[PDB]
Amino acid sequence: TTIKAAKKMVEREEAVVWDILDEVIREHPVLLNRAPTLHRLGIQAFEPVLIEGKAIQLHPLVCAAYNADFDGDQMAVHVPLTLEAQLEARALMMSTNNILSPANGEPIIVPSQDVVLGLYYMTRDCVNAKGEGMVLTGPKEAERLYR
Amino acid sequence: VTEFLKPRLVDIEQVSSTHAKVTLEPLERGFGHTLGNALRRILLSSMPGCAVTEVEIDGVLHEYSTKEGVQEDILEILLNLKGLAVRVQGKDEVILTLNKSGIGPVTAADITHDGDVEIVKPQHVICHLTDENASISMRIKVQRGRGYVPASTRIHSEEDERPIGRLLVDACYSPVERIAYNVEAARVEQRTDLDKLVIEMETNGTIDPEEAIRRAATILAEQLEAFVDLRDVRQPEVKEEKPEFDPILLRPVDDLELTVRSANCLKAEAIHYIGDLVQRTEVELLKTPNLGKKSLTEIKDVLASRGLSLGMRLENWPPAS
Amino acid sequence: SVTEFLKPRLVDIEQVSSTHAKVTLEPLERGFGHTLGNALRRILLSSMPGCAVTEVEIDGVLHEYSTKEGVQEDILEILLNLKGLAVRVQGKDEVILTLNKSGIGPVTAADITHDGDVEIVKPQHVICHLTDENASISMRIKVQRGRGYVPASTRIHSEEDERPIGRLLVDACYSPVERIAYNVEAARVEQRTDLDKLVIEMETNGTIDPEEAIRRAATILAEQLEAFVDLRDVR
Amino acid sequence: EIKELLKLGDLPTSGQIRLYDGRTGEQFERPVTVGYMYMLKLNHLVDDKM
Amino acid sequence: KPLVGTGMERAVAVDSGVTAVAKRGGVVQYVDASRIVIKVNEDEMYPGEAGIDIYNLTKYTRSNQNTCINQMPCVSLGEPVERGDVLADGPSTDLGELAL
Amino acid sequence: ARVTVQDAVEKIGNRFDLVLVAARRARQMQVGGKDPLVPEENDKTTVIALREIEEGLINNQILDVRERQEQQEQEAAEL
Ligand SMILES: [Mg+2]
Repeated sequence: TTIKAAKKMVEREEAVVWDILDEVIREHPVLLNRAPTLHRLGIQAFEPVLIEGKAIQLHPLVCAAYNADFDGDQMAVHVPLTLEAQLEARALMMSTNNILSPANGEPIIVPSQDVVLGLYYMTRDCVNAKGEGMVLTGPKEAERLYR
Repeated sequence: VTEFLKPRLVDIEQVSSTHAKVTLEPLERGFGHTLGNALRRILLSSMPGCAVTEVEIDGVLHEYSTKEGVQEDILEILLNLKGLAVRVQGKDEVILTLNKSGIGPVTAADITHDGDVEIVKPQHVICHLTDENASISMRIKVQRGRGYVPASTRIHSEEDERPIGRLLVDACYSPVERIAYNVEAARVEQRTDLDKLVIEMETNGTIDPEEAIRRAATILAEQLEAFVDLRDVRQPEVKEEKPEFDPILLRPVDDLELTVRSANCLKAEAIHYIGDLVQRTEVELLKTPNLGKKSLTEIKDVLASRGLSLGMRLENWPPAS
Repeated sequence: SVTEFLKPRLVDIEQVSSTHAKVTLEPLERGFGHTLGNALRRILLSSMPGCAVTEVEIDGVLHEYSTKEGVQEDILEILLNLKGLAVRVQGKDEVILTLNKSGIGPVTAADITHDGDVEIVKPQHVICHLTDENASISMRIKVQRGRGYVPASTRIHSEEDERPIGRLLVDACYSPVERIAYNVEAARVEQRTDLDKLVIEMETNGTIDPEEAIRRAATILAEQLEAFVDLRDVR
Repeated sequence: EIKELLKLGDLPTSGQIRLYDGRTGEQFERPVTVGYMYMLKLNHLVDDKM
Repeated sequence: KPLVGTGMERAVAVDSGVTAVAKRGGVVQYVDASRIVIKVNEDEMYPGEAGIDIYNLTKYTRSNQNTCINQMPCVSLGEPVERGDVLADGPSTDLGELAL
Repeated sequence: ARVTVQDAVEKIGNRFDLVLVAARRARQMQVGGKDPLVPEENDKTTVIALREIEEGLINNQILDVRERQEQQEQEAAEL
């Protein structure tokens, strides 16, 4: 009913506040920022999902644009706090709306080493292996036969 | 608590009526992975069904043949046959014929209709036929197998006899065509993470995807029945049998939180076991030397604080020593 | 037959040691070998009824970052050794044991005051070392049965259980199993080919019984299954 | 020298051992290397950074 | 103990003042988590006003980087020790060998 | 929910006027007391505003027309 009761409940962190926190971050994005900021991609917008821990889980395909390795880099988070701000972050500063670098038309979401190595191993064909020369109907049957 | 959690599904999407997306929430931190893996390994191979297993063309006796009357090679014919699903009754093996000519393409509806079998998709195109002068016929034998039989075991079964030069098709007795399970994080009021499972499956349409899920679950339950607690609870019966004398009495007096002084004083009277001391009123203590205030207080504290007291009348002692 | 195949059955719980045991599931038709092996391994590694120590109490020391004149090791080493100790309780779910020792020597599990339903899996497990004649240790050890694993931090519920300074909290790491390996091999059958017998070896704490733990894991998996079996839109 | 020390024990000489997946329970192809490495926890704990 | 060592660890742990070094080789008399009392051998003992040596191990105290520094005894009663040998492993040490 | 706004940029001239009209719609829906013309799915005002803009029935001209209409209604009620 008042601010004091809500503050006490938040401090106690009862089972009735976690769903409220999940609801308020249903579609409320935040801003992730790298410590040295070089270009527009130094600050991006992202929809947060709650995780139990003390660290910020980041998408692998954007850290490359962030030039942020995972050897102990620390990044900052900011809140829009305003309807105009939330709409702008969802419309302009969102990661999906920034896939081409402002410098060159090359896509800044180029895949990194792990995914490309996996795909290269998946596509690098040999001369002789299990099932060489058979016939498959569709990709689903191929995946079934492989798994 | 030794009491696990049971999931409650909240989404069974039946898009396209032949590809299902089921959810499961919530599970524990590691049950989703193992459940998805087991269900996938079951539905891939160990899932009984029916599919084409033998094919014989009346004019072609080899997988490689420049066959006229059709604009497709024999490989495409075998592929379309493998892609043809059919459900058969208790008869675990049945042949059918495809005696048909014409102008357009022969489909699954042109198969000789028999009450012993049932085609799932009559409109499923089989083979494009030449518009004129093309009277081709082929027989197809289906059986009730266990799962996928690749071209290796297939060519082995060929190597068995192959007396006529019988053609062959890749047998896929598993009714499901593809399946993929994915685990994600689900949150309870204060639980860290739980395995929310999402299974996207797609079958040959011969059975419902939820029906195949239920069948795989039942087959795994039947497999595990051998060791399901031997019962529901295996112990709906409790029985409390207790003698009058307590087992603490048989233990020595040295296990009662007593100092070395009190231990030596109690051993001075040759009272080793506790039962030899509970049957002795304190009148026989202050008369014993080296039993003053500290020793007596410590004894009366560390002896009667455990529920019993000092000095009682019993006869069942010592059983059995 | 082509359909309606058989079901496995336990035939041996032969143990090569007091803890390292081996079981043999047989027979399995095809593909069920690896499936059941991985399933049972994950169920055993995930959570099984354990009986590790949860709360300790020593009259002398007040906090785990202190010492005591008479004991060789430190309080933290004592807590580590107690966590490494295993015990089996049958009747109740939580119990309090008392350990009273004196004189120079290696104080091990055999020096504690046992009870009826309390069984020590190994008395040779060293706890500490008394390096002084006029030195004594009298301690209380709380052991409760749980499911899984919980650290000493998240287990707090109120602010009165820690008010007694002598009460110290150790992470409740209860897990009867420690390593579970499995392998399929050619099973001996009456007349057929390609049947998989699954040999499962388990290096455990020796507290739980191999057959009992296997049946409990099977029942847990089957309960999860049966919850998954009769699927229908219910909320 | 490392090869002969490994062959002294029953460990494989190639240093790469076949590994099984913890989730799927299947065999990892391309035998992965595995050994014992000495590691250090740096003085950059997260509890003083978040 | 680090498995793949360099041999130099056997010096950095003793050349520094982190562990308890033996000023005089003698026989162990009293082992305790707080103090260690050694009886000096007859030859190394001074011919007059001599006695036994005592090393007061430091317990958990705050360091200059908010880290714990503690010495743990690694000797047994009656075990003869030589001069310069390690008696108690300090923080991040194991039997007179650096273990980070 | 909403992941991409490219179609909104196709429907509106640019992104600045797009976000301006979306903010106006969000202010009208949250504190203005206006009902959403599209059935929501547990979404905030911004998401439903973007959805109604993408459906093509709400833009700057339509919002100005609605403002003029509510003004006319105010004056008609004042009579
Ligand atoms: Mg870096």
